[PDB]
Amino acid sequence: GSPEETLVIALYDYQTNDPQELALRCDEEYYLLDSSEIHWWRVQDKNGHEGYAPSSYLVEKSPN
Repeated sequence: GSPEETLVIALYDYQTNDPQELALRCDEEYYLLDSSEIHWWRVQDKNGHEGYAPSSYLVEKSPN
């Protein structure tokens, strides 16, 4: 139970001002797309919104 794609949780409320970054909410989670990364982790909201998200300000939820 861990197909490349997974979910993440934003530790802190990180608000952005660009369509490249995705607005994050504390306690909220998102759909992880690019995890192999080295640069910026892509995330997608259940609302169809996507953007970059600091991997440092979140943690892998990993479904059991």
